[PDB]
Amino acid sequence: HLDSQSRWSKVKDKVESDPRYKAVDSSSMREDLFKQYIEEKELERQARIEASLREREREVQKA
Amino acid sequence: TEDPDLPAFYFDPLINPISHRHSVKSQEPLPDDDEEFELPEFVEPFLKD
Repeated sequence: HLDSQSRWSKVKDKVESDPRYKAVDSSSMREDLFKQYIEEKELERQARIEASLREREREVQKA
Repeated sequence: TEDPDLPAFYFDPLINPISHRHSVKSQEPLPDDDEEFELPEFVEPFLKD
């Protein structure tokens, strides 16, 4: 149960033994992935429609 | 529209917004001991599908 408050030190102390973490051959890459993760499709389609709506809105609002 | 992701019908930001509410419908206040209008069972908008 990791969130923005969670640190990579506890992830290293509780997820290191997992073979999935062993697939990442770089510790810096693992830390960057943890930071990215700390900060099902049709609704995603509606999300892209919303994205188009907001980009059109910002463009027209600036003009 | 230069974006197919936009719906074919949508309130464009270029179109100016429409103003606030006004409704003059002064129907008779019904003394409500009655059953009102009801459509038939197989009645639906023309192109619901």
